[PDB]
Amino acid sequence: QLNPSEISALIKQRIGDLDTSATAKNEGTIVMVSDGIVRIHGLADAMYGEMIEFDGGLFGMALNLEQDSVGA
Amino acid sequence: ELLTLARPYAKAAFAYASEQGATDNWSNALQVLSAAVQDEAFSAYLNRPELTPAEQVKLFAKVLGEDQSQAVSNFLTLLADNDRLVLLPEIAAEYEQLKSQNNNNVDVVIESAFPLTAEQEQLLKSALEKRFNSTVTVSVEVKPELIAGVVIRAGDQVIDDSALNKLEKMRTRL
Amino acid sequence: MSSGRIIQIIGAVIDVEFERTSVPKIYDALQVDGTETTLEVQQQLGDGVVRTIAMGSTEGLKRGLTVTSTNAPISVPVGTATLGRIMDVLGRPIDEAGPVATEERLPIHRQAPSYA
Amino acid sequence: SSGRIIQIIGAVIDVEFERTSVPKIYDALQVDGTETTLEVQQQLGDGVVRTIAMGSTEGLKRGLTVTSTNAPISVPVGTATLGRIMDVLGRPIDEAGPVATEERLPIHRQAPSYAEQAASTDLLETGIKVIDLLCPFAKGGKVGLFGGAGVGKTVNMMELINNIAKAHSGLSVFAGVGERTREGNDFYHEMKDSNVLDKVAMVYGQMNEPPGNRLRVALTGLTMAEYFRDEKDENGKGRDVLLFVDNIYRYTLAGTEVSALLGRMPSAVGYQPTLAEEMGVLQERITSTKSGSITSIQAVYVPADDLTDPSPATTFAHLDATVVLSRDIASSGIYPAIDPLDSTSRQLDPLVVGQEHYEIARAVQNVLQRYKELKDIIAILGMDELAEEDKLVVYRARKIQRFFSQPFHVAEVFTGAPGKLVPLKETIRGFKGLLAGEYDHIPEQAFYMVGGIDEVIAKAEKL
Ligand SMILES: Nc1ncnc2c1ncn2[C@@H]1O[C@H](COP(=O)(O)OP(=O)(O)O)[C@@H](O)[C@H]1O
Ligand SMILES: [Mg+2]
Repeated sequence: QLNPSEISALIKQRIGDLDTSATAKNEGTIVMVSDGIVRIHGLADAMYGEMIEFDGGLFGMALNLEQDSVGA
Repeated sequence: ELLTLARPYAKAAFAYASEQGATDNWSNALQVLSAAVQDEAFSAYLNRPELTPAEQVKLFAKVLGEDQSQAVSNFLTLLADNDRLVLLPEIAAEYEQLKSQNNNNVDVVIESAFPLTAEQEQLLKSALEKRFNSTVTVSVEVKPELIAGVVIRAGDQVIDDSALNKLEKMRTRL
Repeated sequence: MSSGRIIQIIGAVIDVEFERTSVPKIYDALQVDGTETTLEVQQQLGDGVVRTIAMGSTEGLKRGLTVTSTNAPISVPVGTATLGRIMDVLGRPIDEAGPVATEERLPIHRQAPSYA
Repeated sequence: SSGRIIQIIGAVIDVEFERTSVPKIYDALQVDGTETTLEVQQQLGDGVVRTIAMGSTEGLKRGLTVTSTNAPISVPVGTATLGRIMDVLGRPIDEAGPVATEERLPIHRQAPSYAEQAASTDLLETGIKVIDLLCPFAKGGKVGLFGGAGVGKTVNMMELINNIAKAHSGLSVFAGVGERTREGNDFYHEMKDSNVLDKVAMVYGQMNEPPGNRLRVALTGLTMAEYFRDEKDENGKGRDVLLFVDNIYRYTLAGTEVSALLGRMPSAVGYQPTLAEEMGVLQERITSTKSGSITSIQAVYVPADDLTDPSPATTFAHLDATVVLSRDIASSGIYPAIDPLDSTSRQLDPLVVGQEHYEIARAVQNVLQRYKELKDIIAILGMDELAEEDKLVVYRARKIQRFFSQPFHVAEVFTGAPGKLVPLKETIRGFKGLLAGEYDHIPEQAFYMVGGIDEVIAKAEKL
């Protein structure tokens, strides 16, 4: 009944906005800012050491690709 | 580490449920919540950085449907503030263990080399009652990897009479 | 809203929690409602929390106290009216000779002149 | 089955597999889309392993599928690796084509047991005055060349190769561990200009590569040497094997860089807590056993000219003869810069080198020590406050210090003078005379950059 319970959850919560349309794999949201180092959330396709461009035209270098957050 | 951090929440939940006489409802709710948080898509939609704890509690209320109450809502709100929502499955496991212990019911698993019929299972159930519990929940499991014999697992206690005899004799040979 | 509340005090380091939409920039100056005390933002810890350094004594400050923001770094008075006066870091007269007579302010955190 | 990447922190990837098919501790994994190869280091549980990368980690996503090989890193061995340049994974990088062998051996292996420990003392004459007189070598023993940055470890090693390997009848292995690529190219072209390229096998994980390459590189270099040692040709005996390593310190340095990333508390200075063990595991495979003998030469870097640093201070216990270079001597113009008071060897005892040689060496060291002690008084006070014996000792000690200088066969590029090769008997005879006082009438400038004692007299007469 555990897998049927999971299916019941999938029914009660319909699709969840398609997870905000897969949350747009090439997207993020700044979480922490300190001393020129920031942490971004949700850059699923962030490749190690690539250029991340923010909203003002700046650029960043990804340093840590952790399980849930991307340092820069 | 995860099990250590789940002691107080599980103990408090069990104490409240036992004092309110609603242990079954909390057990069902906790299993549902553990299954929900185990899901990948739901967890991804839950850890969105825009959500306040109230939003997460409301989302849990929506997915849970009925069986919710002020008690479960308050419990989830308290969990969300400290960001301990991720460790719900350990809380559920601890709660189930405490409920089984309070009812004097222990779980056993009987693993054999051949499928068992009714009389052997009943005989073993009667034998294990000499551990002086309320009941045993025997979950039989066949293993062709073994050759013969039955191994019973009760918590951390195991009783072996199977092919492990061969390894025990091998060590004594060498 | 810009207003937020204090949630932690450790000596001279005070934390403030804003709602997640209105977290202020780094080096913004915050004013504590009901008292005279200016806090400077040092880093953003996420989830609407901001860690600040207090400019003055912190005794008598308690948690859950409303704090308002200025949306700009510390501003000081400039001009010819500042000649012959004594001022603290926040740009206030400590020579006991009345308020500074100028109107022009500037932020104290600005970029160094470029190469060109 | 196959797993996927969930973190990338510098050179330390980590993968999540199924609960059933987790790999072993030193298995090898291959990223599907690329050529990066991973080696498991830790096993974090819950179907997660933590590996390091044998290549560059630029442009790696999270979620790339990873497949396992269920076997450690395997390198080719045999005679097909002779005269070839190879990388960490044993892939040819000299563009001569693939290696023509089928043999394989894992690079992770236990040291030989204590039962199979054959230790011999058969002297080896290198033709260098200070090395022969003070710290003699032994065929089958481990040697080290301690020294700072730029005091001449590599030049001394290339000199010892010239005096031994060219006349050596037996194979060799050169393993560069984090060094200049220019030096590797120069060595390759020097061997190829001569005809002794068919007697060496080269492994180069150099100083421009990620720490994964520099870490597990010496292991391949001596994996080949182990096979060369433990080999028998029918109607033939075992082959004597040389082994030259360059800056074995870089092996531990590359382990320090990935220490914190593996989740360990730092040790005394900055080193990993497993420094001594991870040095011993490597150093215990270099010994020589009942079948075959491995003569080893190792240059060991010394950080910040500090012989107390944990890694050089840990390496001392693993060597038979320790040659310590000094920056002061090199800055004084004396080459080689070998310090005569820190160089030692287990082979310097009367029962091995004879009574006369031992007495000469001890007398030389005593004279140098007394001069080192007098050096402080003659600075504050004058040279004329001392007695006559002390002045005589000072003059003799300066002459001795000069006489240890020598023009190498490979150093004629820097200076221009041709090299010299001094037999042991000439060194002993010269130093006996110099201690007896026979040469008190020779100016000390005649003992500088010369061979045997006859060149000293000839140069004195020319002056
Ligand atoms: N035997 C020697 N006699 C005179 N000069 C030397 C001698 N060996 C090295 N030098 C010089 O001293 C330096 C030695 O550096 P090198 O042997 O190449 O490597 P390392 O950095 O390990 O000391 C070089 O500049 C070399 O020209
Ligand atoms: Mg060097």
